[PDB]
Amino acid sequence: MLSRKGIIPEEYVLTRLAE
Amino acid sequence: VNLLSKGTYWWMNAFIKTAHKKPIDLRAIAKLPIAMRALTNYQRLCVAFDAQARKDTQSPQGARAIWRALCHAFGRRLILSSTFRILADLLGFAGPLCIFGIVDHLGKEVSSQEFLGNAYVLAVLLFLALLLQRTFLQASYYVAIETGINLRGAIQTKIYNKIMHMSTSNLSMGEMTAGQICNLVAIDTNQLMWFFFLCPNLWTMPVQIIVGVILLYYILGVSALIGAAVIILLAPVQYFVATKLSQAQRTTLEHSNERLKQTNEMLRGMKLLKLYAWESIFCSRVEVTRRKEMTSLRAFAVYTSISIFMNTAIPIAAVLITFVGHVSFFKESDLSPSVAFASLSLFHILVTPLFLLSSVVRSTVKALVSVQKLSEFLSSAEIRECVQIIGGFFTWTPDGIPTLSNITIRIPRGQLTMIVGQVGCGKSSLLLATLGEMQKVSGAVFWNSNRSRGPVAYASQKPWLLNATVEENITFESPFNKQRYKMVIEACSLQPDIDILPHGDQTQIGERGINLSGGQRQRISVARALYQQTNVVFLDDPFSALDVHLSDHLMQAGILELLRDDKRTVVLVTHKLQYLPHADWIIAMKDGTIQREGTLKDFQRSECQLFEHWQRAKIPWRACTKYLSSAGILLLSLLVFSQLLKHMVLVAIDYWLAKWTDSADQSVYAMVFTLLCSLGIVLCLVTSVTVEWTGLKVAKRLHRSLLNRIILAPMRFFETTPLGSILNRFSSDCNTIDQHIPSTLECLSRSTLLCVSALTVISYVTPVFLVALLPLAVVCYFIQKYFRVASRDLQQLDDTTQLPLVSHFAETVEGLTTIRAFRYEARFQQKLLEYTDSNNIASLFLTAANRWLEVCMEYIGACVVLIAAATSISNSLHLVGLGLTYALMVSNYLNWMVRNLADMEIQLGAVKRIHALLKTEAESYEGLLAPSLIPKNWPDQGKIQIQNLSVRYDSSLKPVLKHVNTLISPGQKIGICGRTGSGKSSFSLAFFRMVDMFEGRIIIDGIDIAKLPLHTLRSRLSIILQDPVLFSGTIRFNLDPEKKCSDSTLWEALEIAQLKLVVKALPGGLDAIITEGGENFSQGQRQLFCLARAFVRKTSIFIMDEATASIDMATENILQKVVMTAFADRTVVTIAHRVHTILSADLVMVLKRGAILEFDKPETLLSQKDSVFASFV
Ligand SMILES: CCOc1cc(CC(=O)N[C@@H](CC(C)C)c2ccccc2N2CCCCC2)ccc1C(=O)O
Ligand SMILES: Nc1ncnc2c1ncn2[C@@H]1O[C@H](COP(=O)(O)OP(=O)(O)OP(=O)(O)O)[C@@H](O)[C@H]1O
Repeated sequence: MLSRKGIIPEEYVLTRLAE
Repeated sequence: VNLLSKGTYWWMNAFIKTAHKKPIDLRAIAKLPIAMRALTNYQRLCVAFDAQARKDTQSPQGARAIWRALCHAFGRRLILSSTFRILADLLGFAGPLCIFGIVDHLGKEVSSQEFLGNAYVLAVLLFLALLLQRTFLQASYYVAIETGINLRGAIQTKIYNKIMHMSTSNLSMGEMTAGQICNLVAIDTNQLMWFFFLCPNLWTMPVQIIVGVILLYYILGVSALIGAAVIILLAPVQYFVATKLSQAQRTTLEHSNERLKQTNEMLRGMKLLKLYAWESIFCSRVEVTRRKEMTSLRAFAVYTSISIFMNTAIPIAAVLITFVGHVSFFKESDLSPSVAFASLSLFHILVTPLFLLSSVVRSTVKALVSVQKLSEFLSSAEIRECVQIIGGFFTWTPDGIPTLSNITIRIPRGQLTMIVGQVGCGKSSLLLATLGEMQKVSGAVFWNSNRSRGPVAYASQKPWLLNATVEENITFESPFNKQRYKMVIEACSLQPDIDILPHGDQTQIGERGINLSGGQRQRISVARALYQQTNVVFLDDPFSALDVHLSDHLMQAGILELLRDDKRTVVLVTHKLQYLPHADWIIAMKDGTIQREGTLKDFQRSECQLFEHWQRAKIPWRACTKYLSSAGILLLSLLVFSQLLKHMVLVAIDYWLAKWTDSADQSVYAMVFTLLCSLGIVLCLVTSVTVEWTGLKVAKRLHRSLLNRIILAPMRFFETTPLGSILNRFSSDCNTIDQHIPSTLECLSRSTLLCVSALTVISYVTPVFLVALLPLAVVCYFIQKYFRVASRDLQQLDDTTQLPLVSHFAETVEGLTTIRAFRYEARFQQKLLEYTDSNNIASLFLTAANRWLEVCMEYIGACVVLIAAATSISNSLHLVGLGLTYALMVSNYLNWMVRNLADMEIQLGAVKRIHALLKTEAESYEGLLAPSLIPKNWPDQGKIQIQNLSVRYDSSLKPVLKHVNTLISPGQKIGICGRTGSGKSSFSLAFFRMVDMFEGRIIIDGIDIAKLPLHTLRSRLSIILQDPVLFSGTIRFNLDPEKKCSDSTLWEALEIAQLKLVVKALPGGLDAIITEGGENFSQGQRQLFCLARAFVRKTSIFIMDEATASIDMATENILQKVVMTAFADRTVVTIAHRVHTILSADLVMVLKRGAILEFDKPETLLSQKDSVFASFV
């Protein structure tokens, strides 16, 4: 994986409702 | 789809050509087959645990038992992705072997051994073996994903099927909340899904090391053993940096999470902060949190400028160790070009597995943890295995200690029963146990109404509102009948809620939406039970929670008529005993046990009655606004020049490597390869550091600008733009432009610049490659164009699908007992299986579009293999191995150039969102006077005169006030109230220069209020709004953060309102931490804060607003405190919602419909005069 979108993800993030 | 086209994903081509013209809705990517369902894989997983629990005498579903169950259910598809992975890798090995053959039969000039003695023939059997490396690799990529995605499907179900059986005790539900179990579904399940994405790699990568050792040894020798040792002894220090990164990344996440709570307090309470001139204080409170978050993201950047560095530098040092050791230590079979340009490809292959092996073993550890977390969850407490209770011993402790015993409750059909008792008498507990949610130690609860149970309506005491429309929260997945709904809306007074809402019946209510008032939240929950037409209604204190008093009367008058007409039995526990001996067949319990049961007259005859008597656009403008504006030339040019110079060294390291192998000037061959590879290694460090450094210097000066130009915005913007819009672009886009862009920026700027470099190597090796590359590049352009357009759409359709799934795993857990009470399990079960299958069908087509790109782009790259081989040989009979070892890489550069390009494009769009916020600014602070000499030491005269001020918000056609004239002299404490929808709230806010008085003049204390700086105005005139919330912090700091007056003054100000007893007898005192929302002081404390701000500012004027709903005794206490506030100030122009507190005034202005209707200079003539008395009565 020369490009890094690798499997080391921080899964948890919070995003409120759009608009 | 057949095997001829399933391996190349030919069916995508009709899906991506339509996705370019139209967009992708869920109706476009819609159908989901039988094998890839959540239910089908869940049925397979139940079979696995059943066949284990038949086979296993040892019972429980421990972590050993889950892995045996997953293997027996998903082995037959994991073997087909490890078999294809072993063959994709082994056929991949043939590629290096072919390079060795090509260059041997080039230079210096049984029939099958001579068939592979060629270079024309050997290129074709190189080309027609790379088509099998590149098709088997994808087939095993996809099968791993398809099997992995299925585990997402059948574990989220098998998690959710226990949420349908979890016990809501204070032991179990008290320990693990919804936040714990949501991160099991969100965080944990993904890292068990990702283990099955990487499950063949821990099988395959050990083969790669073994063959990689063996073939490199056969190609070059015992020097290959020394070289491949240096990679495998730098793989554990690849692991240490990847461990320390995730350690620091957790720190950064748990630090900015605390920042986002502080930012939520600033955005949600920007109204009261802007009016009290307290936007700058909370700004510098979040900026210091950003300082500490920036030093945490710096450590993230340091440990991620090594990960890039170790990935590149460690192989190059290993390769140089191999050859220089094969030259300095012993050169027996020196570097002929067939040997050297072939073992570069053997290392260029083993660059990738060994430094991805560190991150596989990482994701095996996380899988071991995840089945530890899931098995410790999946052995929680099961629930169990008209209403007449005989013995009734029932506990919340799963062994012993009944909270309700000797409960002999009888409730036959055709009934209406109140339940009253002490606060803590086992009353709410009796209803939940009656519904079947607590463990019957003895007795039984029986049933026969219209083993065998009954669907029962339920209202929780802490009310629960699903995130939906208010109508849809009321309807609650039941057929809409607008006559029943109409009766409910009027009865609970939902008309003022709908009108005050931004949308009404379409308003997003509950959690993740409008955090309504607690009584308003209670009214929504109460109405659902009445609407639902369930055969029995159990209301757990609606009247004791009933905020609106006349509606509380009306609730009982509607609930009597509804119960009597429907003949739906109703048990309504409350300890408001107004109806309690009238017509309720009451059941009073005391101290956990039933005390008396019988008719109402029996309780009149038991002498306890007396007690009751008492969309297609790239964004180069946002990318130009990102880099050139934020970073500055002094490190933009260094990053842009170090990228090119690192990437000219990578051709210069290879170009000179070619020109030494021809000779196979020996110590000059060594002294330029060492002095090129070392500077090549050195430039790797100073480009990996400069990428991540520029990320930190753009993340800072974006967020600092974003905060300090949204705390410079008018409050009319905060009411016009939603606070979810500002906060999402705040929180999520700052995470992308900190944690996700610069790594992608470095990876794209490495990959695509190397991609052009690799196609430069080919085009100079065969200098009529320009003819060869012009048609093939066009096809590469078109696949690029139709992939970005496609996989942006499926990208957001992935992400905007995950959130309604995890919000369902919140709303199931919080309002759990409602769902089990309606006997309603299987209708929130099926909403999951639509939410689950909407996430998998938008993740499968994301990965099938990913595989379509890779199959198609590699076939473009394999054409580069054959054409670079064929045209170079026919040239070199008239630097060919080095050209041919680059053609293998090009098949795996064109992939990741496109893959990063799409991802960078998606990430770049998070910078345009922030710059759209940074163009919204108004509400100037200019004082057009002599700005320090014309205002004196304090404007506190109290002479607020209005001269025909015409004020509005809409700025287009709709004024609120017109022609108003009012001159409250110093001391004229003139509480002005008017018509209830006309102008009253507007009058209070506009006085603080926060609305557009489009004409006239409004002088205050001899100075024009329009010609003063907003900071000066807003500080020097206090207020108290309707029902505000509290900022979390120290108590003196909450009362006055920038005080600098005195501490004795703060005590005098706090005591002068109320709550000095609770302030003194708090466990903190003057530095007491306000516990995250003001859940422990008062609503009076806001008046205390207003009193402290008024006294500390040394003003006389004050504009005071209404009060929503509280203890009227506390409000009379507040009114008396306002009189006490008057008996310091003597000037106040205070509006009021209910006029009966406003009847003690000194002059009164009555406003009707949006004009001045009356101006009564006494407040007693108002009772005589008809228009004012009509508003008074
Ligand atoms: C949703 C995950 O979808 C995938 C899942 C896989 C399976 C797989 O081994 N993955 C990891 C490897 C780990 C060790 C980093 C990976 C992830 C991202 C990019 C490339 C890679 N490597 C693949 C192995 C060889 C070098 C690069 C492949 C590709 C994809 C994909 O659609 O991008
Ligand atoms: N899951 C649980 N586990 C253990 N104890 C519980 C649980 N749920 C409630 N309780 C306790 O049992 C009591 C049940 O209600 P209570 O006896 O207070 O009747 P109530 O006063 O009408 O209800 P409330 O006071 O909650 O309005 C609560 O006081 C609470 O302390």
